[PDB]
Amino acid sequence: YLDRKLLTLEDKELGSGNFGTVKKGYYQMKVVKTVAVKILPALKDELLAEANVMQQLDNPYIVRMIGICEAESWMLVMEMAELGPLNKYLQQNRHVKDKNIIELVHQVSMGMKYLEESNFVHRDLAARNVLLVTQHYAKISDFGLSKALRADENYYKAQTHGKWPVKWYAPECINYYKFSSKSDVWSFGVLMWEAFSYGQKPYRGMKGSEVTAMLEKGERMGCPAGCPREMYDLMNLCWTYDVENRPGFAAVELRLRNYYYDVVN
Repeated sequence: YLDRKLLTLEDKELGSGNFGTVKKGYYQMKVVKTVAVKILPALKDELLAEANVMQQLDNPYIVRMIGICEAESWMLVMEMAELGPLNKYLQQNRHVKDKNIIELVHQVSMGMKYLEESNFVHRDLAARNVLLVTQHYAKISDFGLSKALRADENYYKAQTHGKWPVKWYAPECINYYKFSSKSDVWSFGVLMWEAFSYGQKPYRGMKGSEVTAMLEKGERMGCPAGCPREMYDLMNLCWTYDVENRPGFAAVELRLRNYYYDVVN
């Protein structure tokens, strides 16, 4: 738990949604640290579960949680990623080099490799949820739909089909409500497309049911302009319909590791 007196909140609103709003601030530590504060019974239980997941995670490519504070509203204090979301940054900076995209995409795969090792499912892996510390440093955020996998289960089964980002979801998520690390691999493939399309929305002008109908026909999104063939090959590899033949984050990270080092050297 954190002290409200040490936490200094600013009027500058970073984000806004159904939960409430995300505002910029700075918490007084043992040197002051710039923070992004998520400001809010259903929403309160969600924020507490989101905090418990973030507390269990320790990786340089995962957004770090400072702690929780209860005052004017329930607050989730997390580290500030100055450059903001990946999709919005690329939308405002179309001149970003292809090598720089591979670098940031590989950083997400390293962070996702950790989540696979820690046996955690993200369930909301999109370009909007990838935050930039700098132009060459990316971190994974929004653990609101994230779940800690059971010791005996390799997947998370959801009872109800609530507010879900359909366009980033694997076929087993839509059809059987099953969420594994390989389901996040499919989401990573969509994330890759968004990154190489410079923050463009996937399956534009299409409805959730139309996306499902497209994927059943074996149809996948086209290669973005300027995106290398090897990176688009990995996208389709992530977009394998059957969960069994779809690669894990260890294989996806390695393919990205070897290709990024091939571009630089």
